[PDB]
Amino acid sequence: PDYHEDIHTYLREMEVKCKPKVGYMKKQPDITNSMRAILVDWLVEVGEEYKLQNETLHLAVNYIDRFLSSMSVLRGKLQLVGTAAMLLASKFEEIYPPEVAEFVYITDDTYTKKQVLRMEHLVLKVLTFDLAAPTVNQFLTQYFLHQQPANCKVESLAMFLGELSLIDADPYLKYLPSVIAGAAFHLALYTVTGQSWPESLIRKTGYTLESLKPCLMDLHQTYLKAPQHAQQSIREKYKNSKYHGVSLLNPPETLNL
Amino acid sequence: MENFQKVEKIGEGTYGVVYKARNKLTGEVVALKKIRLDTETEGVPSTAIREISLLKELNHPNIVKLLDVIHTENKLYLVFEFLHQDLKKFMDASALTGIPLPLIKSYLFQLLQGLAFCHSHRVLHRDLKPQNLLINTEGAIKLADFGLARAFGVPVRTYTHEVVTLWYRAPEILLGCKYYSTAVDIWSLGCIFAEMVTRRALFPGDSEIDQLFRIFRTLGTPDEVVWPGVTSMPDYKPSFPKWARQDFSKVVPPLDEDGRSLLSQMLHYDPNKRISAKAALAHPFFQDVTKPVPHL
Ligand SMILES: Nc1ncnc2c1ncn2[C@@H]1O[C@H](COP(=O)(O)OP(=O)(O)OP(=O)(O)O)[C@@H](O)[C@H]1O
Repeated sequence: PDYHEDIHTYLREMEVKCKPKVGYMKKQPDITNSMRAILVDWLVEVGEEYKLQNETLHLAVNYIDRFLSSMSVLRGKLQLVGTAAMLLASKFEEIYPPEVAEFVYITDDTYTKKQVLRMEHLVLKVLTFDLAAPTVNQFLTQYFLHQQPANCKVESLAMFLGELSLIDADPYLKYLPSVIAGAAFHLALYTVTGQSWPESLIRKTGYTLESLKPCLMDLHQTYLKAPQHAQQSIREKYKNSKYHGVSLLNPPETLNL
Repeated sequence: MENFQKVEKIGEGTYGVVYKARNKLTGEVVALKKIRLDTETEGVPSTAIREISLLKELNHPNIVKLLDVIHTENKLYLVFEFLHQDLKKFMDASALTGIPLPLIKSYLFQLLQGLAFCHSHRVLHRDLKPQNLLINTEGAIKLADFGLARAFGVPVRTYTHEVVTLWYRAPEILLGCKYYSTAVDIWSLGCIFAEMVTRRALFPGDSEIDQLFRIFRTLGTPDEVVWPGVTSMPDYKPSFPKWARQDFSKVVPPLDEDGRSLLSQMLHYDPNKRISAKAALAHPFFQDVTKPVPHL
């Protein structure tokens, strides 16, 4: 705990500033929630193939959603936006980002390198270089320090569920990363141990189980229907022993709230 | 770029030139940092992406102000407030007159305010050195060159090992720590503090091994009493010679008892016990702080 409270407060402020428009898909004449779901699931796969951090993935989705809040994109360009965003998230977050040619290779030659480089610059300009976005993963990492003791299954399961939220713009765009993180942690804890959103976190975030309830309601549903979602890369990712096989665990039938 | 008139070239880095320039319309004197884009190969340099985005979040009187980013198809120019010179140049120019203690103390108070702000907003600077700290005509000093900075997370994770300039490089990094956080920047400012005072580098090692030897020769070779976990660090060696710590009265003779106390907390081996920028601002050393204008 050196600057832990200063940092958290500042992240709470910054997440409101990097918030995408909740209603943007209905304003995109040519792209849908379902297309967006396909895009992110693919980025999840790029993220696994290139052994990229999880935060890079989360950063890229923020970037996509903010771009699509500001510009109409045709559906044959949806993937050019996602690739440039993954590329910029990589440069921002990774010690050893993939080089640009690898970003062109993953789109399997749908676009040229020049296209990918010009999109990168268009994306920077649209975000006015505001790249240091708070993510679900950033808030979860802080919350994990309020365990006693740290539980690996709880942590992997919390990450898994925060990551599922990335796929479905409906309904996750209406919640703030810190809120999805609170839902993810409580639900993950409750699923592994039977415990509930700790009093230390209520004191920290000022989020109670009731304020977390709408999100928690949604997220529980997502957890239940996960084996039957069209997009599956996150489940397949979280069966690896790297994540303690936590996507093979069974969601509770009730939460008791 | 038309509103700007180049006055002189004041610098050069890896991705382009630095200029003193003047706004022809407002009369404002600025620094232009020109960054070439790899338009056909790698795009916008990852160091410029971090530097711009981090510096835009960092609005504090002791951090260099980024005023604008001017895009073209083929270049970025970062417009910065103009600051007279760097601390390295100022120390050098002060070979025959010395630096007044009240000026040293004011500068350190300011660097620590700049630094607490960064850390408060989850940014590690990771390259603090006199060359990277900027002074004005009026007695202010500012953190600059955010080329190696990164946004951190709580708790930190594994970040780039090849980071800090050797003389300023913290012993946890030199011993190949998996993790470093805010403490690495306090180390560097500890080194800068003693160098303002003696006006020569505290620990000018020739290499990593030699860097450690120099630190140990002054501060005493660490053990498990002073630093729980040293002997189990990846690049720790049980064959290190066991040097006795010297008196700070001898390491930094001009320094009073307060200053010695502060330097000593900034240069603590155990990163966890090394003082925060936040806490350092409360140290008695700063009770009488003023803000002298330097002779320039
Ligand atoms: N805002 C400024 N005011 C005055 N001088 C500056 C300014 N910015 C840079 N300089 C000059 O340029 C030198 C270093 O600049 P800086 O470290 O920002 O660029 P760099 O070395 O190219 O690093 P990078 O490109 O990795 O950020 C200093 O020694 C200083 O003399």
